[PDB]
Amino acid sequence: YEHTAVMPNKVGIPYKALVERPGYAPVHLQIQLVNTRIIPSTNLEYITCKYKTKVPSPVVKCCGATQCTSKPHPDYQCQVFTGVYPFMWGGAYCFCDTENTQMSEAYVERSEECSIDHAKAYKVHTGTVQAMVNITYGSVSWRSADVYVNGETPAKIGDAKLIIGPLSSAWSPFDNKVVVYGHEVYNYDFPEYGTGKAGSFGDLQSRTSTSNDLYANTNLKLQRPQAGIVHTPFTQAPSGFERWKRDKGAPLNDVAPFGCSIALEPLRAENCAVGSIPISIDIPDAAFTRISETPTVSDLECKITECTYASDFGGIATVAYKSSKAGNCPIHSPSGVAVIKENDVTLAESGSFTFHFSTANIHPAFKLQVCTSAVTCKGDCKPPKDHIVDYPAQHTESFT
Amino acid sequence: KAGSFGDLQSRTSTSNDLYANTNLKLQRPQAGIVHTPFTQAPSGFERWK
Amino acid sequence: DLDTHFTQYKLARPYIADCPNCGHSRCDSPIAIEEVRGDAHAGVIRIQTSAMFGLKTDGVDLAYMSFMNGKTQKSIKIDNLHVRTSAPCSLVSHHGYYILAQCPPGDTVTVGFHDGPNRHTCTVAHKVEFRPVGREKYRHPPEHGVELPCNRYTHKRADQGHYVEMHQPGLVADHSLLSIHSAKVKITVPSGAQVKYYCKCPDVREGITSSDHTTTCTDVKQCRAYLIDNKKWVYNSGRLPRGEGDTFKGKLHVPFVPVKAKCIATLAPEPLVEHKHRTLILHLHPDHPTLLTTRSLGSDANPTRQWIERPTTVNFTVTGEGLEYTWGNHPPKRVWAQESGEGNPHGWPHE
Amino acid sequence: DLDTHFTQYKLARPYIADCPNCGHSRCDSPIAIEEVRGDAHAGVIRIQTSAMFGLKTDGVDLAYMSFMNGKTQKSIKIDNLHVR
Repeated sequence: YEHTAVMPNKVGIPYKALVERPGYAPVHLQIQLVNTRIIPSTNLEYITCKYKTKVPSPVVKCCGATQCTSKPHPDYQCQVFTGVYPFMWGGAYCFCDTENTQMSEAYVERSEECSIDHAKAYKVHTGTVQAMVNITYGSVSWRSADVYVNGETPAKIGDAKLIIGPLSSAWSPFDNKVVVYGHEVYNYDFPEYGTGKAGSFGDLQSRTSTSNDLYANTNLKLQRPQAGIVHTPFTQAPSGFERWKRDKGAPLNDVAPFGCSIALEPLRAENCAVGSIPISIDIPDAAFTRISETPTVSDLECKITECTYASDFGGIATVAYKSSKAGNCPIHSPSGVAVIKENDVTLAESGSFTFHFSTANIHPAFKLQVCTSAVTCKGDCKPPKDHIVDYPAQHTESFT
Repeated sequence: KAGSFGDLQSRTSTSNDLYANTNLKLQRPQAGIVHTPFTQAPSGFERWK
Repeated sequence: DLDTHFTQYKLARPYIADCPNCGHSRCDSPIAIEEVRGDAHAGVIRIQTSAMFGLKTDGVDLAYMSFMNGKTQKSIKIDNLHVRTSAPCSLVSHHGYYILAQCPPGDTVTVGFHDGPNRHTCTVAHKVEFRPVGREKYRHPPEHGVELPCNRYTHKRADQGHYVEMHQPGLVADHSLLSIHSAKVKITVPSGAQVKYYCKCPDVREGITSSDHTTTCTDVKQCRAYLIDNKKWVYNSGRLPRGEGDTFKGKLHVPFVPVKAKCIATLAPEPLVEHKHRTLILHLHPDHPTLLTTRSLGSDANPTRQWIERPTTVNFTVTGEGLEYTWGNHPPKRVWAQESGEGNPHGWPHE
Repeated sequence: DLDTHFTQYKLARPYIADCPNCGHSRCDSPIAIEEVRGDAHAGVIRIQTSAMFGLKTDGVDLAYMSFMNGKTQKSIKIDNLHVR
């Protein structure tokens, strides 16, 4: 009636679970969970990206004490130098020849790369967003729609109002502080905007890439030009964004737990490959098939006629069904112990009818819950040739 | 005998036939370029001394 | 060419700036490289010369060459120009004071034309990099392997996508600026600019002004040789101070923003995704540092870091729901569990 | 500069080709390099351009340079070449 299911989240590949119904005959309920994501409520703390010491023209005052005044920026790095005096075609820009003081100023301003294919910080609160789930069933075939995976009322789509998780598969492979960057997404601690560090991540901390404000502890040190003429060297410590290809904070699309892989995303971890999701469903009693409309199928025997061990659904097994009525019969292994791909297998009195499956067990000692009659479809299957391809459809996963 | 002696195995000098398990691996000539890059294991006349 | 961003382009004057390594490890020249941008993951660098090649003051051609000899242009053919890094570049486009050029990687930038009273070239150190988008570590990508989504700068011009403040250019040395008005030292404009002129002697020195002028103190070295631009803008530099008082707004885009393109890109010679029973053995054959890493698809994270630039069968114990394997910034593999052994029967006489 | 073995020269035309690497953004050069024979223990290199320099289609001189512009030759001097 209410379809409990330990039933992981794998790619999208079709894989089944089974509604053990007791008042009426069991009906399958393929819970194929395509993905899950988390999307906690968030706040953009600062974009990061490799710096550019893009000088916004020096405030100089070669007369007496040189001044540094920021113009549409919070800070300006400015360092006085003497022993140099400006010549660039002769004359001087300096306006005292009684004080030969030279104010070199250079501030960091966001790179153009900050806009695009960039690190982007977040303070990540509490998950609130759905999980995409296919449900095929033995009274409706397929629907692949998003239904909540956390408490705020899961939607009813198909013959199944289905409560997923909470947050099982993509629990949140994110940390509190998260940077997300193209390929490698980093669940990595760093301090909020205003106090960052050059060698650590968040050397540049601009509130937005476009915005003309940041905090630039990039360890920008101007050096004294020589030979009696001005220039402005930028000496800067290794970037907190060139790390992401060298130093690692955890490159989450290559180190994620929960089977999920990651991209530039608003704190989603798409396309999981584990979940062991405890999905619990309210399927109406009507959607079930009766234990009179479908026989009690007992006095059956199942034997493989060519099982396939793999997530490959070429596994078959005749079952010499013995009906006490006779009719249709939705089937699936009890909530994954193998994945069965025949929605319904026909049952007649003393007949035999093959169904299709794929083994989620090494050998097919999987029960097949033939609408009030379990049966082991024992034998042996095709080679395990495969273990280099996607995320399985051999639900019951913990070894398959 | 790739990456050792007999990576090249010619039974005639100035060869027109040989047996060359040299670990010859072609790669993509990216950006619409027509060329053949050859990635090959070192030979019995590139080291083994 | 395009005048759809005559904001920078038209309203750009040749800018003069000191060279720090030249002909005595110092010379006077217009050129002097600020804002070298090897920040793309590609092969192309956006550069600012101080000199404003591009047009002249008109609208036509990025293939002219206007540098400063004097405070005046020298609007000639771009054929005496040599942009180079540590080796000759191939120009992509110039717009404003900014040139985009596909350059080999290089520690320095080396520009030069003999059109001055001297060698008149300029060199400076400025950091250029290209590297893989995530994973892998390379500098400049190989000529072989996969192409994949790098940052790279445009093949075109007059763009926008980011903007750096270019709010008031000002004072630079050049005594053509500070000529003499037959007694007193006289500010001049490039092509028209609002110059907030003054000298050490008391005067107004703030305001949006070409009402600030001081003649009271006389000498080119006691006065502010300016081109306070606001309609002849140049990119702001360390060798381009601004007037001490308020900015004249002039935030201006970059028309050479990083866009996606197919770079010749990074991927070291092919991997082999091998498998045995609950294990990805991975015979690998790279010629370059490829960040291999894997992720056991269970609720285990299984991080990995290992540079593979050495041909190696490595192993990652695939958990019971698969592993994924991320061979550089070349596309992710994914692998289910169950076991294999590469097509080994596990039993097969049917029941 | 003279041409005697018309085995290669006459019974050939320059064949257009695309350089393997010529910066990030390649130049198309019909003098694309295959078969480097620089494995001399001296320092001297024989190179194969895809271009058939030599003759134009005439009888004399390796002093010309016939590379491909179009499907057609471009038979000019060889002295603009610089191996380095």
